[PDB]
Amino acid sequence: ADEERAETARLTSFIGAIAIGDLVKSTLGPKGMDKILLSSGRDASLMVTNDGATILKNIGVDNPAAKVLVDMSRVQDDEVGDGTTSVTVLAAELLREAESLIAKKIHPQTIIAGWREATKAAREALLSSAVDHGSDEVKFRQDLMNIAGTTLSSKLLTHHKDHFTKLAVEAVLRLKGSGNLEAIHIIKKLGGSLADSYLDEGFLLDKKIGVNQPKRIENAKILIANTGMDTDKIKIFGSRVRVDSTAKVAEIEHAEKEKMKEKVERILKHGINCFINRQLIYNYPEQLFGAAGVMAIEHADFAGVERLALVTGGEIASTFDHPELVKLGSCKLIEEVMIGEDKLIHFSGVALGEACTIVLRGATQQILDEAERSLHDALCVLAQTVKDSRTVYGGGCSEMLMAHAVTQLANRTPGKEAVAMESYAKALRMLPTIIADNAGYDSADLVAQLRAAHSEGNTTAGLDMREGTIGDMAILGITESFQVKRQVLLSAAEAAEVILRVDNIIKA
Amino acid sequence: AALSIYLENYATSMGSREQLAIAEFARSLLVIPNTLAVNAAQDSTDLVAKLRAFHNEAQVNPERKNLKWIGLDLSNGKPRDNKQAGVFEPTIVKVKSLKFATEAAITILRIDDLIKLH
Amino acid sequence: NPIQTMTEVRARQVKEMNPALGIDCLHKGTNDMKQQHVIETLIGKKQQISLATQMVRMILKIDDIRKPGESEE
Amino acid sequence: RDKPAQIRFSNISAAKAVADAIRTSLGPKGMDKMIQDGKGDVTITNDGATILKQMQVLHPAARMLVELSKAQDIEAGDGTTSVVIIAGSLLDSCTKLLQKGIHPTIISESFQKALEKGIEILTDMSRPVELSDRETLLNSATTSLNSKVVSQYSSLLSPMSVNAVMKVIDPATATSVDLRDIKIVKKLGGTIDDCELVEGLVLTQKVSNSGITRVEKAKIGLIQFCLSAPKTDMDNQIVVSDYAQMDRVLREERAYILNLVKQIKKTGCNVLLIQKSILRDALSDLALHFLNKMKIMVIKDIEREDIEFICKTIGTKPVAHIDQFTADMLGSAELAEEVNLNGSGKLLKITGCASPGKTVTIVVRGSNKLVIEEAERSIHDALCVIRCLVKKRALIAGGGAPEIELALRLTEYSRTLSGMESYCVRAFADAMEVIPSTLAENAGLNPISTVTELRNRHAQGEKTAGINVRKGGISNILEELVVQPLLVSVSALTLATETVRSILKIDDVVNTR
Amino acid sequence: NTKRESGRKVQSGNINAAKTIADIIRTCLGPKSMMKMLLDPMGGIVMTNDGNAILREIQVQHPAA
Amino acid sequence: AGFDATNILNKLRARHAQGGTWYGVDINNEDIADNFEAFVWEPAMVRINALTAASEAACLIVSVDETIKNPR
Amino acid sequence: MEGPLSVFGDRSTGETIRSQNVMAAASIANIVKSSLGPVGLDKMLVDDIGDVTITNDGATILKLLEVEHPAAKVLCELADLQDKEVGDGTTSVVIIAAELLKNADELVKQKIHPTSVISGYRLACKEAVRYINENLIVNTDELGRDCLINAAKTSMSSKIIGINGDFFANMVVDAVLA
Repeated sequence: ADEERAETARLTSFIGAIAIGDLVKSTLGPKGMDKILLSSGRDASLMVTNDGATILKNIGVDNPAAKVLVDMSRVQDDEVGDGTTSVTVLAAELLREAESLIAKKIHPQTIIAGWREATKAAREALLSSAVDHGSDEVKFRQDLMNIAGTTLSSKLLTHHKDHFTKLAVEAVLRLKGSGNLEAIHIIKKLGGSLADSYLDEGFLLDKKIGVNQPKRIENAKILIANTGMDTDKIKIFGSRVRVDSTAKVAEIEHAEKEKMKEKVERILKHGINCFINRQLIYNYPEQLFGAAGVMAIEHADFAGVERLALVTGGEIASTFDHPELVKLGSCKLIEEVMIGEDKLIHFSGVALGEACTIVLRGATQQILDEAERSLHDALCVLAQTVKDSRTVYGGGCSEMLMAHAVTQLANRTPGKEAVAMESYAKALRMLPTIIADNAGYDSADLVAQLRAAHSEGNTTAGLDMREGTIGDMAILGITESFQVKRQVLLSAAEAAEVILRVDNIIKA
Repeated sequence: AALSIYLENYATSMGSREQLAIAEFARSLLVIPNTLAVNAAQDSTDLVAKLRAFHNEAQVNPERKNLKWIGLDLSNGKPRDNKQAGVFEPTIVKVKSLKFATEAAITILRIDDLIKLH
Repeated sequence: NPIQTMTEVRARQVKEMNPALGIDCLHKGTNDMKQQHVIETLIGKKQQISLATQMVRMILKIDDIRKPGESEE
Repeated sequence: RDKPAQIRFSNISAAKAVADAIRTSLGPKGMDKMIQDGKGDVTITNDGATILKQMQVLHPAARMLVELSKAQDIEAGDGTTSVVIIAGSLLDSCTKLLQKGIHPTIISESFQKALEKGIEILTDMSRPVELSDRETLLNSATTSLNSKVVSQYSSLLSPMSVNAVMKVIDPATATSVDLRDIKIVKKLGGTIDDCELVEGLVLTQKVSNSGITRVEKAKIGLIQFCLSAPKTDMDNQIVVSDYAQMDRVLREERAYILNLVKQIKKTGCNVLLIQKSILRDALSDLALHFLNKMKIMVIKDIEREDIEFICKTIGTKPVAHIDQFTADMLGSAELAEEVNLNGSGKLLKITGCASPGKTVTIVVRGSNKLVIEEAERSIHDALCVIRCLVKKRALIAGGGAPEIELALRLTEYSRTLSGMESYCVRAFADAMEVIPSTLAENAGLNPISTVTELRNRHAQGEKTAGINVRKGGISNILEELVVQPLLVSVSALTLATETVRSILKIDDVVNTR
Repeated sequence: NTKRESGRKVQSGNINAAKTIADIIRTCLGPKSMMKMLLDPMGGIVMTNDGNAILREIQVQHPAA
Repeated sequence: AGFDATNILNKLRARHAQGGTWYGVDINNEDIADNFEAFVWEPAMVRINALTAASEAACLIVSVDETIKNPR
Repeated sequence: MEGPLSVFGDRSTGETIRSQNVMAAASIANIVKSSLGPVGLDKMLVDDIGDVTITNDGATILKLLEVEHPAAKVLCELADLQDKEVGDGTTSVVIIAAELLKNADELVKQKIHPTSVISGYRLACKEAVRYINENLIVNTDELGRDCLINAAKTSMSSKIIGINGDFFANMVVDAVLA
């Protein structure tokens, strides 16, 4: 019943972007400050958020034009990594500029074209600066060490950044032709050190060996199945009914101990002590499995057989109806390792290929959660280095490389569109403004000076705002992938132009 | 009466900041014979007249002296110079009364961190 | 930026005492006082010390701040 | 916009206005608080440390002050009011620097150099101790308790604490004292003079049938399970809807349990700790009587903390059924002792048990429950003083004198910084001196005189001397013999540092959806 | 509770309560009796030569009544 | 001069319970002392005139609680 | 009421709440002033709406009262401590302390060390007890010009039944000995 006119719907599109762009521009760049999420709508809690997805999703936007911005920044963060942060600011920086065009009363279609061809102008200038550093093996080793130093940064880590750096660089170079995105597994558990992250030689399942079971199984022959139990096992064609009063409620809870014995008779005929199942057990079934001589290994998954499939040479399979439909497992040694605070069984053997298992140590859940996404951002981007070894100068040095050339193309090529092409390039230089205050440097002396400086010579010289100075982006190692910077432009350019074509919001 | 006086005489001998700790304490003793005098309709001004007129500076000694007196009868509210009356309460009931009356002003001080709660 | 400006010559006082090397105001980027040639009389600066503490002394001189309706009227 | 600047100013101003009346600590200063809630609860308070623990605030920057006292209690256990008043001193400095026009980001790494020089200078004035020496561990824990409430309990509860740590700690270079090692129990019966330090694990289990195994003939059992029996964990083969049918399942229930309780008596395991996993109040009340007839010290649905120590101290792991003849992952005991002082109290002592090198236990007794509580908090604070020395062996002055003694020195090092952070830290280095003045400030009339006087005398005293903390006046507080560990202060340095830095990390306040 | 009333105002308030009771009953005294008429709060007339039947049925004031 | 002003007075009274020679405060030596031995001098008659004049005005104003005016 | 009411717990944070409780304590103390001593005035105090009592015993009054201030509260607590000792002397401790808690905040503020005013209170308390032990100037009842008879006759003259108490003097002398 509400048809909102263009003059407010355009204004809603801008204030929808400004009210969210300022939220994360603290956390952008080397992030001299953060964003502190405050929980009062759901519970009484406090969150330190450099993750934009924690900023975007946990604070649900009520501006419908801002809803487009959250969604398109979400998919960018999912595939490439670090996409909620970079896309949303650059879209918000464009829409501050577009108000001055509407203040000058520019055709909105000119603004649609003006950022679009300038986006084409920027990516070519971004492509000209894209240079290979993963060429030779010693180069490809030192290529990924500096990039993982950059991608794991702009987040909150105590000592984690250098050890998640040198671990993942070892994982990429061993495959030589693809990245490891197929069967490596991020295991997070309670640890005592805020620095440790080690690669597994083998793979691990959650099994705290208890009552009387042995600690090491040798000469493994694994029966892989999906049939299991938690506490319930009724008869095949029979049943037991014990309810006619209020005293039967206690006796129907006592019958769950005798249900656990019927499933043990099934595994006992096999004579296979290496039986894994997807379902869990308690202290009450575990006294019954190990007493028969056949050990039940719970908390299994598809991921364990898939990790066993690539290195050893087997296959991953499921739907346990007959045992020839699920591909079985073979191992040399089954040992229980103690990682962090947690005891897990570990099927150790052949390793080091298309499949690994990454275990994380930290007693704080908040430290473990931020370390997941920070490692999740790089492994795709380090796989993008396998796709394109072209790196580009991180920290906004590549940002000024595009603002240098688009501004030149904003003058010559158009005849009316120059006011719309310049609002692109001025918003490009707003990205060093939001980081210069974070290091404390004057934003006005930053954005024009170095843009002309490294473009006319020594493009390696860029923004070293871990000092508040100008530094070299290949000597100080502050460089990232050409692919990650290429993808965040198109998502930022489109979503602004989508809600700019919005000139009628109607609320039914 | 002498405790209002000869503690303040004792207070000056202590010197510094702790003097008015004793002096305001000994000043607050004066209202007890005063308000009982108003209840006895004697009204507090002959009561501060006589008791200061007794207390000798050259003879700060009480012993049984004909040069200073400290007694006062309360049922008339007027000082009848007596030492056999049933209006003069012993040591034991008084020394403990000096404790808790001192302690009550200390009792309000025992706060740390004045706050609110939602 | 004056906030940057107080930082630099403060480090120069860690470097060198009794400075002939203070800030510039010609934006030449050469912060001196003997090569920027910004030099004044010592009597004049010393007079400015006497005059500034005179005024704070002057407004402290009586304890009277009462008026009949007419002390600034 | 004006909105991020005004909230950061208000986030400072709200928690600081809370922290303004928190400068009312250190003894008798001010007027009492009968606090009425929004629900109307009568809250009569006199202790500012528990006030910080109970502190209900809705403002989220002030909600970090709650965790600031929680982190101070878990790290040092000393000066929970002291970490707040120095964090209120942090909120003093951050206002005018923004009014100067300094970035809040620059003030964040301004806090680093205050912390880095601060832990350095306090190290320079501190002197370490030797963590195998009974004397140096004794002189500091009592001196802190002499500044605290008890003074006659300081003579007895402190050497019990010194012998407590030496069981738990290794020789001198070691960091192993946890509050999750020593359990402080409560025993009605006996008194504070009747308290006892027991070497091993003492659990606070309520054990029925006093008159039980009191001897070395004992093993201990932590069971994650219960005894399998008909109408306990097995089943009855008839139905019950009648009172006459009810008696027939009661007879076959208690008959098989009698076969169960003798086999545990056969084992020599006289202790069974049952977790909180109920079926019918998990192990039967008929079953506990026959265990008591076999003199077995049992309880059901015991708390989680009792389970954690018995797995930690001796190493007791869950086993199979006693009909399945338990796999001897139960702990080997050399004393199961039921304790009865004046016929009251239910307590288990396990003396001479296995240990991982730690975990001594105390028996805190008392004639009333309040008589328990007076020595309970007193020996617990006596543990936390030496625990600071275990984690960091060094001696500084007690009473807040090194807070100002750091401040006299740091301003000189603030001049050597010569940065923009030189002006920021110096603005806080002057803010640290306020602790004798502002604690005195919230009382009565004639206000202008005393405040700056309480801070001149330290600056007149020196970098080496200042005002006394127990009688006042300029003297060496070490010659006044008032000591505290370094970790009392340097933890309060770091904990206050991160939080007010995190206030600088706040912008554009949000609420969840 | 916490309540304190300053002296003269209560002793005078004792006078105003008692004297007004003493007004009509002095004229209700003896063979020169008047009658103290209470109108009922639910309607209805009551007059006697005894104010105790009048006062105990009606709202008695606190201070001296 | 900068003092706890009342606590100075408490100090000067002890030196009048023990001495009582010239004990006052110094503003120019910034402490407590004998002001004749601190040489702060002025003739005694103007004090005697001040003691009479301060007593005269004080008893006079309290003697008037009834003041008559004429606005015509 | 003075001070802010937006905050909870009736907190006024400073000189107003220090001016609040000196009003809250004195009004408690003013009740005992009317009822002080044997000449003290009897107060008719309503219990709920119809139940009344007539007292000049201050401890009995404070049993009736329900405190709503800490200045109301701690005066009831300290007076009951003397009440379980004897029950006498409970009147004196209430009236004096209202002036004392006016005087204490002004000076414990003024610390070189804050307990010196409190120790000055205790030194004043101990200065009393020493001279309390030095008192034989007034109040001997262990003897008199004749005996305990001289103590008891003036004690039975203090309790009036007319001019009598002469024959009644010998009863009090016998009573500790009978």
